[PDB]
Amino acid sequence: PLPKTHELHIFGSFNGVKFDMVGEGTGNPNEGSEELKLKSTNGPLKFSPYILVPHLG
Amino acid sequence: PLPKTHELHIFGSFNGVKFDMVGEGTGNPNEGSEELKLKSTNGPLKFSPYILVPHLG
Amino acid sequence: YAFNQYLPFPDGMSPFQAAMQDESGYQVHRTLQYEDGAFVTANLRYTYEGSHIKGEFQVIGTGFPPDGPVMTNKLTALDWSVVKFVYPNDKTILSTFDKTYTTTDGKRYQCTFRENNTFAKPMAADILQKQPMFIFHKTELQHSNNAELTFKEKQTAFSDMKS
Amino acid sequence: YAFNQYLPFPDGMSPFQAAMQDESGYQVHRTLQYEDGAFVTANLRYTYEGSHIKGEFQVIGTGFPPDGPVMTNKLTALDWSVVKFVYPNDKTILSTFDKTYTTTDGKRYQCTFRENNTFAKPMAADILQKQPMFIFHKTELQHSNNAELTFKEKQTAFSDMKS
Repeated sequence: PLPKTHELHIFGSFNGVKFDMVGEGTGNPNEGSEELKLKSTNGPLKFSPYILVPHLG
Repeated sequence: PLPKTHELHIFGSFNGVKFDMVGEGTGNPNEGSEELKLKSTNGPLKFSPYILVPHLG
Repeated sequence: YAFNQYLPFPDGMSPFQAAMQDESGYQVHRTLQYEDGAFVTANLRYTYEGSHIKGEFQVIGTGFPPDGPVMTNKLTALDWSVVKFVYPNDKTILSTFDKTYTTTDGKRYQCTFRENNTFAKPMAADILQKQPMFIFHKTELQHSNNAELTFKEKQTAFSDMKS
Repeated sequence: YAFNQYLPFPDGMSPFQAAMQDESGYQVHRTLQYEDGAFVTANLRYTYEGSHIKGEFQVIGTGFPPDGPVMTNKLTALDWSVVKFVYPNDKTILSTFDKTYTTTDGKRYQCTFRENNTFAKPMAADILQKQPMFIFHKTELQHSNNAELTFKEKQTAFSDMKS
């Protein structure tokens, strides 16, 4: 089927320091619209969350 | 101490197809010289081994 | 963008949608070069449970100046963008754009983005016949803290425009 | 190159060597742009056991044309290179070079190579005083078959040259 829901595990490191987030979202595959909520599984990100935006959906 | 020997696990994908190699070598940390032997853990590489050379030591 | 299974094409399914529907799939590889010498690399991988997608995204960035807008939280928004797709072969999309953020001091922060989408099975002839394909990309981000985020996106594929 | 713990500097240990000696270590991140649009990204990680190093290297490439020099075994040698290091901050090396191979087509196959080495602890002040640092790099590959390789390297660090 076409998608209706999604979950994401996004992780890696910035400047040598690990990060890890999880969350879930939805979208309309007939309209190209999507939304997502994410939370760090550790502390706050040490870098701008905007740097992740192109890797979100 | 300075290094005398090393082992390598090098893996990943090229054009979406996984590869995996393991091996070991030696070097002289006073002269900047190194040697390595590697072997695929699957079959032969599907791409030119020269593409890995820059990531060997 | 990162879940292009939600993107339709102008006259039918996008190749991303077709590869989910037929259970063959694709993988995503990216390299992003920032103006201040930093770079980000990423690998996006998916699994599926029917209409539900599971993403595993590994994003690695290095060389960001400690006093620059990334490490000091000065990015304010991602500019709207137009992404260009061409298909160098039947299993590969090369995606490019110039990516810019606005910042708190009024300068833009620039990046050159490159992406390959690698498909297990060839894309359909009707996809391959229309190149380039362009995608208009709008995003929004809220976050009260650097701990939780709310993201929204709207994309529209187009190969033409008139006036 | 990929095990710079074997590289001395002209007047003493390289930062790579100092980082092994205290086991604080460093991580390597790379992006490599090929002339025919393909790119490679890599993450190299190490652990230390006495005089023995263990490397875990993840190398991902995409967009190599099926009829190009990488997928049709045209590469014949890596050209000797000079790598340039500068240190944007006390925990970061930015390494660059233009990387070329000879090929069976009588042409070279070109790549723009970028690397960050990110250190857990600051590099010593005496390292930081000598910039740029350059590294002459020679390699040899023996490969009767593509499953079994033998590699050799020699590197020499220099910040100066006279004549």
